[PDB]
Amino acid sequence: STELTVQSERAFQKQPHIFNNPKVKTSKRTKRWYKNAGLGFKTPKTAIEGSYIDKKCPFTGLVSIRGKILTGTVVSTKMHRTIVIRRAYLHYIPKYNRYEKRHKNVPVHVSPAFRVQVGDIVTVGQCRPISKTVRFNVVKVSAAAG
Amino acid sequence: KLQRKNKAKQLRAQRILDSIENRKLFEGKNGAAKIITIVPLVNDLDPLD
Amino acid sequence: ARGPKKHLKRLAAPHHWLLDKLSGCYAPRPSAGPHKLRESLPLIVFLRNRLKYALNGREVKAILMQRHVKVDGKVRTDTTYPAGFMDVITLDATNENFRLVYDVKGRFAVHRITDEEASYKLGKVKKVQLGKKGVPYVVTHDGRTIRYPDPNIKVNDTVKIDLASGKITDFIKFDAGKLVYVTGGRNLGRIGTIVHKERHDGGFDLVHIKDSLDNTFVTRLNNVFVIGEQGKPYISLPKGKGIKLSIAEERDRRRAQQGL
Amino acid sequence: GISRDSRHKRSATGAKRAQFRKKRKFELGRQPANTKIGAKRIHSVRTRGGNKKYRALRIETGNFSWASEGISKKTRIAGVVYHPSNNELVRTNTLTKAAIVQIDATPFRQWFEAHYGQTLGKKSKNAERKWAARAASAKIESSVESQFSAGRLYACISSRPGQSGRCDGYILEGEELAFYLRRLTAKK
RNA sequence: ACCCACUCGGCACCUUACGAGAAAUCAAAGUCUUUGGGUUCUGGGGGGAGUAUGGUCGCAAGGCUGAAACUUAAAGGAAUUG
RNA sequence: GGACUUUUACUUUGAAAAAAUUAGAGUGUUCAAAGCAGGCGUAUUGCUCGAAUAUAUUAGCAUGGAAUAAUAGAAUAGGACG
RNA sequence: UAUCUGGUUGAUCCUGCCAGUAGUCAUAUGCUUGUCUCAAAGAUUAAGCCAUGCAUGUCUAAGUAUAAGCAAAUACAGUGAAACUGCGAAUGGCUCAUUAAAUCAGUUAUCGUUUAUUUGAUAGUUCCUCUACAUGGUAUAACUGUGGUAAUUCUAGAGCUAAUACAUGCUUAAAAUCUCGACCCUUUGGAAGAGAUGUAUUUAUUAGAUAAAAAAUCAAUGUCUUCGGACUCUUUGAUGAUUCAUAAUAACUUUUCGAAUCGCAUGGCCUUGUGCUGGCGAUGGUUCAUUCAAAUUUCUGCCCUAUCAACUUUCGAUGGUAGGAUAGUGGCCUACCAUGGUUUCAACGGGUAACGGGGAAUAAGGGUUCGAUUCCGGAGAGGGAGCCUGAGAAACGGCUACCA
Repeated sequence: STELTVQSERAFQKQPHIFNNPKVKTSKRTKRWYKNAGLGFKTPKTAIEGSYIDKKCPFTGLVSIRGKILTGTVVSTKMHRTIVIRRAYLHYIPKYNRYEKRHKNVPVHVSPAFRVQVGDIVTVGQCRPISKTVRFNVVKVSAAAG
Repeated sequence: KLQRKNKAKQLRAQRILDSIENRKLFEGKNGAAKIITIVPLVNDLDPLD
Repeated sequence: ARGPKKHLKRLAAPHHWLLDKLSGCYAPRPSAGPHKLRESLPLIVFLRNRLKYALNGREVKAILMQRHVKVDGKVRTDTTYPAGFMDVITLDATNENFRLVYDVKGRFAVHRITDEEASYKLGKVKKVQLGKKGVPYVVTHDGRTIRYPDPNIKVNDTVKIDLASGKITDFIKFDAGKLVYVTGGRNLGRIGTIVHKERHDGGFDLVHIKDSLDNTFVTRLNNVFVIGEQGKPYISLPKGKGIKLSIAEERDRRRAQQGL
Repeated sequence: GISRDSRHKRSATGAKRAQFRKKRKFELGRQPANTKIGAKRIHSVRTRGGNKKYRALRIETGNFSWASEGISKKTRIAGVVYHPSNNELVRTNTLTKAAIVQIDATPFRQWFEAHYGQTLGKKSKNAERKWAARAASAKIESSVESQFSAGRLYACISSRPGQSGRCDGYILEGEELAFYLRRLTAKK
C-alpha cells in the first residue's frame, strides 16, 4: 500500500531460505531473492532494490501467476496491502435481443511494489488462493488520467 | 416452511392414529372376531373343501 | 462417490466403439493401464465387436486365458485391458499382426501388418526430466519410461522403441514440414505436414497443418503426433491415407463401386 | 470431528450459508498437540493414504544447526523464552515452529576447539597446520561468543514438532538475533 | 397610432381529406399488418374492493401503498332510426 | 532473443467441444415404428462397403475486418525527433 | 406452415372477456376390445410403516491340509468341508427430503495435494575396527473334550498345531572421495593406517550460469614453460515463470525399505561333489512416472418477492503477521493488530406444492410451459451427531450414544 518500517510485527520478517553470511562481508549488502512472473511481465524496479518482504508477491515472493489474466478498475484501497477491483461487462438477454450492464467485485492482492489508488486500470493474474476470497494478484498498473 | 412442515406432520400423525384406533377392533389375539361366511353358489360345491 | 467407479453404462461409452445401444445395459470399462479410457480400446471390444472372432463374453475370455493374444510383445489376460494407439498386438495362432491406428473417420480401424514392423512402435515423448541418482528419463504417450535417452530429445517429439527392451532407436524432431498424424478433436485421423507453430504463452499451442491435397487445418498441439518426413512415414498408413473426403465426393467415390 | 470446510462460514456478502451435506472425512481436523519438555513421548497418527504423522507430545534433545559454520549437533533444550504468535506458550513451555528457545551450548563449544583450536570465554603437529589453514577465520559475531560464556545459546525451531516428531532448528545469528534481543528487553 | 408586405414565437378559429378512427371526429388522434426517433408512467372482464392486512406520513379528519378467497356472463363506448 | 506496443464493444472463420434425444445420408426389419445392419460368390474353407454429416447464438481461447458505437492523447508543453 | 365460430346482440359498429375447436413423451376415469412388433409402471398424497424370503462373497500349478472327509512319492504331493491369511464389501441398485451462487453447465488451475490397483522403470553398501543363513522365535483359529444362557451370526475356561499371520534376523565386486591421524625429515612439505559415504524422514547451507568484449591490482594462489611466471578448451536439463527436477556438505530418527515366500521343469560344467551354476513364472517391496480417481479452484449463467433497504462483526465478519491442523492452499482454527466486506447493476431477509443438466410438449417466426423418471453430476439411507477398518467411508444389507 505505502511505505512502513520492515520489522513492525512480533516476528522477524525475512525471505525464507535466504541466508546472508555474517562472517564474510560483501559490498553487495543484503541477499534479496527475486524472480520474474513470466507471460511477458516486466519486474518493477521497486521489487528488485526494495526492502519489503511480502511472501505473496509474484515477484520476490513464494506465489505463481498461472491461469486467467484479468483487467479492471480499482474502487477501494482501504484494506491492508489488498485492493478491490470492479469488473464491468454487458450481459445478453436473448429474448429481448438487448444487453444490460452488470458488474462484479474481485478482491486482489497488491504488492508493495505498485502504488495503486482509485482509478488505475490494473492487470491481475490468478494466484493460488491466499485468503478465503483473494485468488488474484496485481501484475501491471496503468494510469487513469495522470 | 417450518410451520408448513409441522402442520403436514400434525395432520398426518393425527391421520395415522385414526387408522390405528379404527383398526383396534381386529388385533386378533384376544379381542377380535372377524365373521366370515363361505357361500358356495353351486350344488356341486362343498364349502368344507 | 466414496471411491472409484467400477461399471460403465452403455451410452456412456466412448462413441468410437460403435457399440449397439440395445443388447445389455453395460459397457466394458477398460481397467487402468497405458492409455486413458476415453482414447483406448479394450480387448473384448476388439476381438468380439470389431474382428468377430469371439461371439460372447465368456468366449473372448477363452481366447485370452489360452494365452493367445500378445499385446506389445507381452501376454495379457484381462478382457478390459486398455489397448490404445500404436499398440502392435499380435495373434500367434493365425500368424496375423495388428496395429491399432485411427481411421480417417476417427474410429479405431484394424490394419494388418507384416511380421516386420510388428517388432517396433513409435511413441510421442511427453516429458523429459532427471530421475533419482542423476539419470535422465523420458516418458512416452503410453506410460512407458526409458532411462538414458539421447540428449537432443525434447518434449513433443517421436521416439522409436522396438518392443522388447525399450532401447529408443532413431527419433524424429519437431519443426516445419514433418508429417503429422492427428490424435484428437474434429480432425481426428487426418495426416499432413506442419506449416506453422504459433506459440502461445499461457497454454494450448496451435499447429497449422496442410495435407497432401492442400486443405489447411488448425489443431491444438496435444493432438499432434509427428510420424516422419514429408511423404516418407515410418509406419504403414491405414487405408485412405488420411485425406478426409467431403460428404459429396465420398458418395461419388461410392458410385464407382456398386455395379460390377 | 473438527472440519476445515469453508461451507460453514458466512459468504463474502455477509450471507448465511445453509448446510447441504454432512461433515465429510476428507476435511477433518485433529486436536492440537502442545509439545512439552521432558521424557521422549512420540505417537504415530495414521493419515490419508495410509501415511504417518509423528505427533511429538513431549520432546527433548533436538538437532540445532549453526548457520554460518554449517554444522549440526544434537543438543538439549532448556526451555522457551519467546513466542511470536501466542504469549501463553512461553508461560507453559510449549515448543512450536518459530519459537525462540535456549539450547545447551557445550556440543558447539566442544566442536570449536577440535576444529579451530581457540577457546571462547577466556603435539601432533599435523593438527596445527589444520589450525593454521583455518586460521584468520575464527573471528565470530560478538554476541554469540558472549553467550558461550553463559553456557546457554539462543535458537529458533524451524521444524514442525507436531507434524514430524522431531524438534529441529537453527541458532540465531546476525541481524535476526539483534531483532530478538530487542524483543526480550522491551516486551519480556 | 393606423395601412400594406415579410418574418419569428404564441392562444385559438374555419374548409378539406393526401391520411387516421368503431364512430363522434382528428394538421394531430397523420407519417402503424408497407408494424422500430428518444424516454417516463399506467391498464389486462364485472362484483367482492379502495374492502381486509401490514408499512408509512398526519394532532385529527385523513391521505399514500394495497390484495386474495368466493361469485358472475357479462361489463361497456359511438351514431341513427321508429 | 529486447522493447515501445490506447482500451473496448461488434462481426467472420477456427479449435476444444459425452452419448442418447432432434434434423439427416446409406440400408425392402414382409411395409412401418425401429435397428445399425448388411451385400456379393465357384455359397468347397471366400471377398467386401458401411456404422456419415449437421445443429449448440451465452461464458472462455485463437484469428481475419476496422463501418457503426464508446475511450485516451501536445495547452503552464512537465510534447515528439537526433 | 398461417381459415376460426357462438354468448354479450335489442337494428348496426367496435373494446372486451368467456365458451366452443385442436395437440400433449400428461395423469385419472368410463364404455368397448380380434391380430403383430414394441414397453412405462406407488414420482405427485405419507423421504409414512414394516411381517416373511432373497439382495456380497471369493481358490489357481503357484499363502497355510494330519478333516478320526472322499478317492487312488515314508516328510507332503489327487479332490477337498471347516478355519487362519489376502482381496472385496466405498461398485451396483433406489429415492429426490434437503439445497437459491449452493448443486449444476461449459471453461480453466494444482508452480497448492492424496492415490490401493494396472502399465513402465527402480535396490552389489544392513552386523562390523568373534555370528543360526544348506534358514531365528512364539502365540493361536479350525479340532478334541467339558459347560452356562429362554433366546441371538452369545460364548468361557482346558489341551494341540502351521503361515506371504505376528515378532526378529544375514551374505555381495573393486575403485574413488572426505574427516581423524602412526608420523618423519626438515619441506615450494608429504605420509603409513582408522572411520564415514544406499534408501527413507527432518533441519540448515551450497550449485542449479549463459546481453558481445580490454587492462592495472592484491589474497587463496594450481599444472607446466624457460619458475619469466604463461595460462587454455573449462559441466550445467526443463518451464511463460520457480526457493523446480537433480546433486553436494553437516547432522538427526522410540531407523522406513533393501525377499527367512510359492509353483512348473532337470539344463550345463568338470576337480564327479548329494560340488558349483542355471531356465520359465507367481506373489510381495521403496521411489518415480503412468492410469482409474479424488479434494480444492478461475470466468459467466438460476424461479417469485420492495407488504424485505440496508446487511455482516455477541458467537470471524474483510485484511495482515505468526503458529496449529490437514493429504494439501486458505480466517480452517488459535494469539495479536487493523476496520473493513456486499448493495438500487436489487445486497440481506422471505417463498419455492425447487435436486441441477442433457432434454420434453407445443410449430409461420420469436416464444410459452415442463423436466421426480432409462444418461451425467449432487445428496440421503427414520432424525441428528461421533467414530473404527482401509488406498478410498463421517458407510448405515458397519459400530456407538441420544430422540421418535
